[PDB]
Amino acid sequence: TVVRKNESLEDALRRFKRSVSKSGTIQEVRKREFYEKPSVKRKKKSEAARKR
Amino acid sequence: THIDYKDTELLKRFISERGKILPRRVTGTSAKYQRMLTTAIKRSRHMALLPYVK
Amino acid sequence: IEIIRSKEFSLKPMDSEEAVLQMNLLGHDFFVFTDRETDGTSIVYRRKDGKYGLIQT
Amino acid sequence: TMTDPIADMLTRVRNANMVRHEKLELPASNIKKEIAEILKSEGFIKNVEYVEDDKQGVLRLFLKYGQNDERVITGLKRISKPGLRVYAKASEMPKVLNGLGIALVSTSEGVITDKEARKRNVGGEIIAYVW
Amino acid sequence: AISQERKNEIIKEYRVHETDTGSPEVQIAVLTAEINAVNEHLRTHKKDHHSRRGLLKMVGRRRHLLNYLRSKDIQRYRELIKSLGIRR
Amino acid sequence: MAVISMKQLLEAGVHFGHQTRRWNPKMKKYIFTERNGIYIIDLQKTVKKVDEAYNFLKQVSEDGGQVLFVGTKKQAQESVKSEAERAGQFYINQRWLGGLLTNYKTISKRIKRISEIEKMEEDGLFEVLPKKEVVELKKEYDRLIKFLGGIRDMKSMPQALFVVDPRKERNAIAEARKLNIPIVGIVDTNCDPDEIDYVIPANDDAIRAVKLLTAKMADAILEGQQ
Amino acid sequence: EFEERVVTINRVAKVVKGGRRFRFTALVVVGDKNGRVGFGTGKAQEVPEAIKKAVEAAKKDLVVVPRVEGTTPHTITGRYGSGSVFMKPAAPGTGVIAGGPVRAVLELAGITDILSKSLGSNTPINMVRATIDGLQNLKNAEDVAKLRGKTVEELY
RNA sequence: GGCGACUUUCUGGUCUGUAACUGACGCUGAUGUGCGAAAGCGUGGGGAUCAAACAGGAUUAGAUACCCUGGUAGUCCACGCCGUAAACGAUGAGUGCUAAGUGUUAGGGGGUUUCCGCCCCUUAGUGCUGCAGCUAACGCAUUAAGCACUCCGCCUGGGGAGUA
Repeated sequence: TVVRKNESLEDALRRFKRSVSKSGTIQEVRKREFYEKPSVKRKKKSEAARKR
Repeated sequence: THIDYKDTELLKRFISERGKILPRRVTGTSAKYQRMLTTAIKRSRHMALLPYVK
Repeated sequence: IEIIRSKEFSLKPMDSEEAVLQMNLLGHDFFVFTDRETDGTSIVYRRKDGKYGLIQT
Repeated sequence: TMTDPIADMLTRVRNANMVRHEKLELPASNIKKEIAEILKSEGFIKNVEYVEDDKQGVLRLFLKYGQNDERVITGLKRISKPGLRVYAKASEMPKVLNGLGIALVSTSEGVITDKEARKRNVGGEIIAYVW
Repeated sequence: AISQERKNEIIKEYRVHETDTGSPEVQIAVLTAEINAVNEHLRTHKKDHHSRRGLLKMVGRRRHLLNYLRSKDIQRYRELIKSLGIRR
Repeated sequence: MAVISMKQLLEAGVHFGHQTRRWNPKMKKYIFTERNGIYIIDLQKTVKKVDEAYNFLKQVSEDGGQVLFVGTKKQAQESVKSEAERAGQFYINQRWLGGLLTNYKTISKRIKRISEIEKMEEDGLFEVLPKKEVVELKKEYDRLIKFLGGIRDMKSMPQALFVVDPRKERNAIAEARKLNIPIVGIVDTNCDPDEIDYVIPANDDAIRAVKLLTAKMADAILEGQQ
Repeated sequence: EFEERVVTINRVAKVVKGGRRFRFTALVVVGDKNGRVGFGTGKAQEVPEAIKKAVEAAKKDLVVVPRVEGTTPHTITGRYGSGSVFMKPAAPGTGVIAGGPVRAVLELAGITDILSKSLGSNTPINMVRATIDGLQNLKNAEDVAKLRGKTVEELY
């Protein structure tokens, strides 16, 4: 939702590519592509935390 | 101390650049501060002092 | 970006002669220690001269 | 709600013996004091000490060790126990470890060693084996 | 549970002498307040099962003190049944 | 006189130990206090140990025995070679070869080689060889005196062993206790004193803590000779 | 001088892609009929050389067996894992009664009169080591009084 | 078992500290009596997504599988049931005792002082390493599977069978 002006379009993309990667959009909808079981995400979050 | 849910300015440095919550991993607060914070950030979402998303 | 690789070391008390010995046993140009008699943090280093220099922090 | 006092005494002594400790303390009694008094007379511990506190005064034991870092008490077993009390007549009052170790026995004279119960010709509840 | 001004009130009648809270009949009376308070809560909330073993435990700690109180003086036990209504 | 005096013993810096969080609980007897994450070795008690370390090592050489000196920690490698030559004993600079006290019926097979391979090229049988076979006969020659350089003139088992660290040289100490060879060594924090019979509590990651402590134990056998 | 005695030879093969293996191992008991006994194993292929491999391996570990004469000093049970032997003293005219592997470790020290029974497991490696570990933990009457501080007549 | 928006009411338990008070009032617990994931069943509700059964299209060597479109019971609520799970830490409960190192959660007492941040000691949780000891071996190791004592449940070859 960030406005980028006074430049080209190939530099507003460089802002926007990291203003989406630092957001819960792409990692959120890839998670909800399919219903996971209510006790396998507690281990999926555990693997995504024990590795840090 | 105790976070009051009206004190917006100290409470909105903890909100994200879209309206999410910063974890205490990236902010650096303690444990009991973070969950005394989160019951005040979510009463302030309910009375429109802070958004849910921007 | 530039990535600076950190090498962690734990500060320990010793003679300056000991710091020279240990620094040579690694070939490191810098060795930082706490001085045995002065109690202060000291950095033995190899100068561009090739001679040793001693910094107290 | 520990249920056997002088077995809890007797495994404090075994666990201190295993880690080469030389000093431990007990919540004491009369029978705890006078079992610990009878090990120094037979010569397993060095010296037992005083009973001092307001409620259930403690006492310290001072285990004794060999000169080649060996231990004196090698094995220590409670035989009578709640649920199954064992009693012995003076005729079949048994020798521990072919007469080497002892068997402190509560008889009607106060507790006495293995040796001191046959020539006294009294039996009673046989408390433990010390070897 | 019950408030402290409700709790400090009920330890005045069954007190044996001043500053003797923790006496058996002064901590059975405060249980019978707590028994009657929670099963009135539990009467209108019939599905609250986690609060029920809080009730059923302090029923057990009241019974173990009534059985204790008979073993050393029976005439004090008869007075407490008449003072606050219990069966048995 | 008899012991190291108190001034030059702590001037070498043997009162330093290793770090707290890096501690062995069996070394509680030989530690004075903790000062800012480091341990302080009991200086009065290690004097009561280094004299006992001086007493037997006096009379080991009185029998004419051979005391083995080993040192492999990188800041104490060549502080034990120069003290073994002054003592006339046998040193180890490089790593433990893995059996030089236990499988030494195959190590003395190669101490026989180092008594032979240098004889092999001082005389003839050297011009007829190919120039690259000259290399591997010499590439064998230095690698013998790398590891077995201090065991050059040693042809029998030792009767005592002197280690600078039981941690890094744990392969040697395990061979010592199977042969019933008596053992003396410099220990500190992160060292087990149980396998060492004759304990010297001193610092281990300093040169003067080695060199002003390994020299007198090297000196301890010389006046046991005469 | 030592007295050799075998317990059993074993015929062991490890499976290879080509031809399988021909390792014949054997454990022996070595003693002197005076209070000093050791055991050991030896792996080779030449069978009389496989014996003498185990004999010299027994030579590095000899345990001193204390003894009141013609018997053992007191009553013990040895333990090593699952093997467990029993050891009661006997009269000096009973004869040593023991099983297969535990007789060889009892004859090679001079006892010749004790009660015994190998409880627990059965494999000859374990019960010969659960007997040495039993005979490791025997105590004379004279050396206990050194530790305990009394004399030999004060213990009785 | 399980419990994840927020607020209020009603209510249960644990932990820490102080020592005022009661003075063994304790522990375990057969029979008994109550809770007990999901899927089920009953009487009604409600029905958004999802989805057994079912229908159709592709794949394949072949299908009733996998994949795709659609879809009913169910999933959800209220009241009664059912009482079973790899209900698992495959480890009953209680109380003692026995190297240490290290994260973290809820306190307490200190020591500086921090301009609210550390350091040391102690209590109760919760993890990861690791001696002694134990184990058949993996491994366990102050949250024992170590050393003890009490009580309860239970096993004693594999199928037949958790079946008549």
